Amino acid sequence: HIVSVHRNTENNNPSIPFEFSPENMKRAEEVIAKYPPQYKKAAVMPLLDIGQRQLGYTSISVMNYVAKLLEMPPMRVYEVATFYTMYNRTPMGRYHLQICTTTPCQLCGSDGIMEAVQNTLNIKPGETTKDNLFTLSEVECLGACVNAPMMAINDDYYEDLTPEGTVKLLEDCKAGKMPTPGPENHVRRDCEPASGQKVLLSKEPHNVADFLQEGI
Amino acid sequence: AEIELTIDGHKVSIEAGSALIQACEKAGVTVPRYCYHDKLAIAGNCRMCLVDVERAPKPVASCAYPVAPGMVVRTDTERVKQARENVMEMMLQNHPLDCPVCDQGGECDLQDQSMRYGRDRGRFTEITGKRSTEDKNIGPLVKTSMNRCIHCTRCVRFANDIAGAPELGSSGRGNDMQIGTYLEKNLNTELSGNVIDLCPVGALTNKPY
Amino acid sequence: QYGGLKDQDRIFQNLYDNYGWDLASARKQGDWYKTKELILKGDTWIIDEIKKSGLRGRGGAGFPSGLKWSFMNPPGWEKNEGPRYLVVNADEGEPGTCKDREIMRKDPHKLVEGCLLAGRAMNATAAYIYIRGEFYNEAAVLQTAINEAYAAGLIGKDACGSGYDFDVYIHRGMGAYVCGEETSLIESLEGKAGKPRLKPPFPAGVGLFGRPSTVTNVETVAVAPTILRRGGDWFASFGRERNSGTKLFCISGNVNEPCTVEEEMSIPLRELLEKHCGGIKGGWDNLLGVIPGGCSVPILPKNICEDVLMDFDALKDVQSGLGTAAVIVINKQQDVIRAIQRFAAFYKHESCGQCTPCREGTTWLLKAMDRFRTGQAKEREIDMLYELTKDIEGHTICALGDAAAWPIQGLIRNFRPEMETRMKKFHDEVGAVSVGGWMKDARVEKGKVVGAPLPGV
Amino acid sequence: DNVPAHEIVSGAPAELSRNRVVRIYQQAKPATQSGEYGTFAWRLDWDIVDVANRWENDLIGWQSSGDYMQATQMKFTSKESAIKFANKQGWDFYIQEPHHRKFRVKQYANNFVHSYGKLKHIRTK
Amino acid sequence: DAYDKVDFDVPVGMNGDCYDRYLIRMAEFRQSLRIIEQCCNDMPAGAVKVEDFKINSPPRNLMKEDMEALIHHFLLYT
Amino acid sequence: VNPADRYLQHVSDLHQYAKYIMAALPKYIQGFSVWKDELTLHVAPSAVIPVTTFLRDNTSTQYKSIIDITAVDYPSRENRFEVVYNFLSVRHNSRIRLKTYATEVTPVPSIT
Amino acid sequence: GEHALRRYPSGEERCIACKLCEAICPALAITIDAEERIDGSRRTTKYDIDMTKCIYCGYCQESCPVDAIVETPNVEYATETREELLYNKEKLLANGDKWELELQYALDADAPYR
Amino acid sequence: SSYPTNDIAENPYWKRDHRRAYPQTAFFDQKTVTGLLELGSEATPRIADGEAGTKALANIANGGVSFTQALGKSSKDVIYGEVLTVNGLPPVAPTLAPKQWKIIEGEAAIYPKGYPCRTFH
Ligand SMILES: NC(=O)C1=CN([C@@H]2O[C@H](COP(=O)(O)OP(=O)(O)OC[C@H]3O[C@@H](n4cnc5c(N)ncnc54)[C@H](O)[C@@H]3O)[C@@H](O)[C@H]2O)C=CC1
Ligand SMILES: Cc1cc2nc3c(=O)[nH]c(=O)nc-3n(C[C@H](O)[C@H](O)[C@H](O)COP(=O)(O)O)c2cc1C
Ligand code: SF4
Ligand code: SF4
Ligand code: SF4
Ligand code: SF4
Ligand code: SF4
Ligand code: FES
Ligand code: FES
Repeated sequence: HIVSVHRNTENNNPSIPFEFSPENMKRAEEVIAKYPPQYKKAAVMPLLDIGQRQLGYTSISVMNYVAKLLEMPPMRVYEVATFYTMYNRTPMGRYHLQICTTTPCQLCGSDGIMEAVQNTLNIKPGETTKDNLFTLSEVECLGACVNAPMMAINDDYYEDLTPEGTVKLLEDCKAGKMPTPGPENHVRRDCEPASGQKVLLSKEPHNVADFLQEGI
Repeated sequence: AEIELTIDGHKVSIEAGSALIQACEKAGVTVPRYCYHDKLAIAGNCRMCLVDVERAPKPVASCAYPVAPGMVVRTDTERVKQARENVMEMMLQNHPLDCPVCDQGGECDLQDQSMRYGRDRGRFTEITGKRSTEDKNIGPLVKTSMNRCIHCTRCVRFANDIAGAPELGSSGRGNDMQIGTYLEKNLNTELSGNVIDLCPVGALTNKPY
Repeated sequence: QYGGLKDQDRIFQNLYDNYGWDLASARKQGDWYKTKELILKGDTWIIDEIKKSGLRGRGGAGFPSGLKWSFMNPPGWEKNEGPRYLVVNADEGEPGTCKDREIMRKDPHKLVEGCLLAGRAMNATAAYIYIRGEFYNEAAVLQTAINEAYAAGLIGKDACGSGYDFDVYIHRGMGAYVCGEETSLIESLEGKAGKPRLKPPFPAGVGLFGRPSTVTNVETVAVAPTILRRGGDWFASFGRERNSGTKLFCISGNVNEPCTVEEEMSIPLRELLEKHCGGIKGGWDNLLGVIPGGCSVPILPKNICEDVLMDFDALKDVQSGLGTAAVIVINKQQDVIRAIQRFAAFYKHESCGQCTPCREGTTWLLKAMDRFRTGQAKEREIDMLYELTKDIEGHTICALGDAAAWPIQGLIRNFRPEMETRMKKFHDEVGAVSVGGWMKDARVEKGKVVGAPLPGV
Repeated sequence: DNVPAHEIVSGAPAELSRNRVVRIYQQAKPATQSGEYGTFAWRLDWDIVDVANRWENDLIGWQSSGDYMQATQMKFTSKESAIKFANKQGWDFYIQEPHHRKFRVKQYANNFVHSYGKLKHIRTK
Repeated sequence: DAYDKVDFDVPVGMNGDCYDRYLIRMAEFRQSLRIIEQCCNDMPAGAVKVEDFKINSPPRNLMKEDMEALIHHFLLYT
Repeated sequence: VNPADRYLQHVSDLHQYAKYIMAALPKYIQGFSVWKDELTLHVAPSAVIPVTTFLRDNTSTQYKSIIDITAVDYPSRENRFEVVYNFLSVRHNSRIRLKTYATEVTPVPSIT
Repeated sequence: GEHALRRYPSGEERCIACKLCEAICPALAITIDAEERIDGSRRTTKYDIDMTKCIYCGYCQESCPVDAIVETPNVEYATETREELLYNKEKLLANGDKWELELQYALDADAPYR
Repeated sequence: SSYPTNDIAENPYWKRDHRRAYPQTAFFDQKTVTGLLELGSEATPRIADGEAGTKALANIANGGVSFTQALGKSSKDVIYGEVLTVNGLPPVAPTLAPKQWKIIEGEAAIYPKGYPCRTFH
């Protein structure tokens, strides 16, 4: 579901003060500059993203600070923050496991990936580890269906997965070290048939300039 | 200046740029609605007011379709009736069975237009049941039973535009979209009592009454 | 015969990333060679080359692109002061669609040059590229490339020295597939929840920030500079009439080697599959059906998909559409009803919840699909479900409702026997079911329903 | 103009035409509903009498009344017809002229008008 | 009603006096007994009230489970 | 099935019959109305005796039985009351309705 | 026969002051007042039936959506003065408590036909 | 319940909504019967096209022709076909369901021969 009500706790409470770090500030100036001067409320989404970067999650203090900064009524900021799912309104931890479970993913074993993650971490998809160190999430299409078994950690994609390989990825993450930045145990460079390239077998690309319309 | 069009055979003349529903009202043709109101911005989210215009392939929202010269409008086509039934069927799917206990009862637009345009019976018998919604405290004047909200945004439109009280709004997305303040805040304005009249269903109600 | 595109005829060589995306590599490809003279040429020439090309929006709409950009310029365009605007729909989210990701990651400069070229055609002052948020790394890639273009001076207040002003920005959406809709997109850019507006007014008359704006897919803009350079007639040569050019064809599902390639339009399915993706896992006998285009399009049956053609027209004739050419294949091992139920769950999660038909109908469709996946239903509820789809189809504010209704209708049209077999499995195996999944001893006790499976708890 | 007392052939009490005042009007558009079906007829009903309107029985708590017209209300198709009827009966009346909504042009596109200066308010939808 | 689906005769007097009317009533007794037997033998199955809940109230098992039926019941009785 | 459909041919017959009656007494019949199986003749108060005699007594009508007589108070009309006569023709198995109007001071001719 | 107001097995009243019984009653026998109970429930504060206006038609019982007002099979309640025939809430609840078992018999027998 | 009324998948209520397809009451005044006499009927027209037809309708709807003049101008064909019967006889008071009486005599009668009460079927 989507939780659409905020209940004040001692953490994540309006009285808690949230201010942008000076670097985050300068970045906020730079991002507000892009939109017209009168329409600077259009920058709420990037500003909320900056807040969720500085602090772990999108708290009510972050929402109100952004609302004050763009002189918007906090209710508009609340509508924005609750409308978009990439805004995380509860605190999580260091790594945020996001399994894609749309049909192309399942047709290639995202149930196996899901089981592997759930066996390694007893937690349910919504829950987080008692160490807070991992947080799982079932997610819709992440836009890399060419690699049907795939997953994301915080911002990086990890694709063409295997259950026996998803466990190994997990423990490498648990130790603290990141095994690979590349999406997979290297089997392809990210879009070509596993049998290797079938087209574009030329050492140098043809210039477009050889073909001219004569229109100039 | 004033332009000309035909609605259900009749001939009705209306100022250019007006909405089709204003033309229908002027011409004596009754169109059902929920989200449209004469004093509020046009919203077009209820989809109750659909009509057929010969130029468009699909039925058009009458509250938000601007009039044009020579337009031909039919409010009584079989497609229109089927459309109203479909819209009502969908509207009542998650509506609570609260009429004996709803204060609106006997003066509820959902009742009257379901009786006039909807089907005699229902098709929704799902073992998973209906959606339910938290109740929200917005002060000692306006009692809230948000299970009944049909999401017409009249309350939001009024509170924002007319009374200048922006604490009211819609949070969440899709099925879980809830009218409220997203946190405990009173609907604080001297005109608040009017959302009681604007809310077509019993979601917002006079509390001392 | 259609297909087998020549490597020299391929639009962008960088799909495979061997050459590189550096600005110097794009110069090697020939990008930005002639921008000065293209800008110098009158906007009418750009739009008229497009009209000669027969370009249609490959985001999936198919509305003729040349005419669409024409509406941006009304006769008295000069009178309406204020900034004209252009918007690019980088928010691909259609399940199965990965083409736009390849376009932005592999060939970033072509997009920015096409943005400037189309903006010249539409006299736009600035552009906004709206990227979905999970797309982080290629948002960085694109931003790097746009920085290079600024530093070179090819994009900016002085574009190639022509005296034509253009600014190009990146806006990131955050996890809302409805924002791909052009008007939801405009709203999200403005700083509200991405709830679509009603059309009319169309984006051209009233659009971004109240200003005349146009929303276009990334790859249709991307192909534009190459189209202008190589000429309209050459582009028309590929693909059949009214379906001309070469599109990206992401292929996913139960093929032996999933792929991403570009190919002539109007190629046959069988040839496309066996040549690019090593064929269906198990061979053509082992094919249940194919979804041409993303999840929004009705599924094709095995018998008819043998002879079907990949233009808009043939797929529309067999009662489907190209969409974003995101073919998904399902073999005989896989369950079709499970897939369609997952699509219904996707649309339930993706509805913005503004208009009552979509808002209350996607959840009904999910609730019905779960019971059909277990078989916990009567066989007349199939016809009921069909009518439930028709409740949504024509009555919503935007086409997300159409997309929600369609996959289920395709399922009913092609695989009703499968549903009937699974309902027999529920009846003999578990018990006799009434409408909506109730059973003989299904009752309400102390706050819950006991006595019945209740699919999708 | 007005029928005097004692040539009315109805047989009603004289007090009805002597010291009672009726009111003629059209019902107002209810604020609670958007329907307008009740607002076209011209009602005629009697203004209340102070002493005889309603009191509370001292046994079961009921609403006692001595005004025999408290529940009566006629419907007419038109204002002139109601006037003619009241005159023919000899009833003193008052006309309450109806109020209607002043027409204004409403455009959906007006919600998205570009603003050249500072935004006066954030529309939200 | 079902006076066309049933078989019965009509007694008619000739003198128009109290005695003929008595005979008529006494024979209408018999004809009524005949009709009652025919309806006892031919009572069909199906609904007993018109099946449009906009006219007649819905059965209470619908009224307590279905939204449309509850609305129609409310309005019909108010 | 729509229950009004069973009356279509009979409604046509009643129309033909009413046309004949109007043509026969153009001095008296101000109009008729037909609804399923009930035919109404509208006449002025002075026309009542002639029209009732014609109904009772013509060979093609023979409306021998008076069924009821009543008034309906329409306070919007200038003439408040409309007097209704129902007749029955046992000869032909047919009924007819005849209307007039009156006021609180103008009488109607008695048909006793 | 005579009228009685029913309870839930938990002993909470069933009448929720929906006043449909008041609206349908062809003799205008029923008089009802209501307001928010101290615990927030919608309940009646006055429910009278004038048993000398009632025509014992049973509409009030068909109308109530929670089966709160019912008509017992009791006919033996003749009184010596009229004031005993003006039932208030307390009397009608007492009748319900007293006749609940017989009411359950009649309900078990006829509920499928309502 | 009875099929197809109880169907969950093919009955739209407006297709079986008999209350609101009720027959309107058809009021015919002397002007309308006139118009029928001169200009004929929709089933069998006796009217010219163009402006001529509309102006004929207009001047009958204004009072140009009275009912008596209408009847006088009326030919033999129209009187016999459309006021009287094709044979020239007046129409008989219509009956919805004609009842043909039969008299039962003998053993099947209710009373024996003597009594002054007969059996009609
Ligand atoms: N690219 C993707 O990932 C996805 C795209 N789609 C595609 O979206 C399509 C439907 O999108 P819609 O917006 O409903 O399409 P549509 O048929 O309404 O066309 C959209 C465009 O039409 C233009 N237009 C049409 N008439 C116009 C006029 N008179 N004046 C100015 N502009 C006019 C508008 O500017 C607008 O941008 C489907 O065919 C579907 O395949 C749907 C799902 C995913
Ligand atoms: C729910 C929904 C999602 C959409 N997503 C996209 C999208 O991701 N990318 C896109 O180019 N068009 C998308 N569209 C369609 C665009 O809004 C628009 O109609 C058009 O296809 C884009 O312009 P173009 O294809 O002519 O270049 C979507 C439409 C809907 C209803
Ligand atoms: S809001 Fe209207 S329809 Fe809903 S329970 Fe109340 S009276 Fe009934
Ligand atoms: S509370 Fe009432 S006015 Fe507000 S959205 Fe819900 S139904 Fe509409
Ligand atoms: S159809 Fe669905 S996604 Fe589109 S506006 Fe309506 S509720 Fe939102
Ligand atoms: S039995 Fe009839 S009269 Fe008596 S209370 Fe019930 S509805 Fe009213
Ligand atoms: S109808 Fe039933 S529930 Fe409603 S007020 Fe009357 S007794 Fe109470
Ligand atoms: S199906 Fe998983 S990313 Fe597309
Ligand atoms: S009243 Fe027009 S769509 Fe709601």
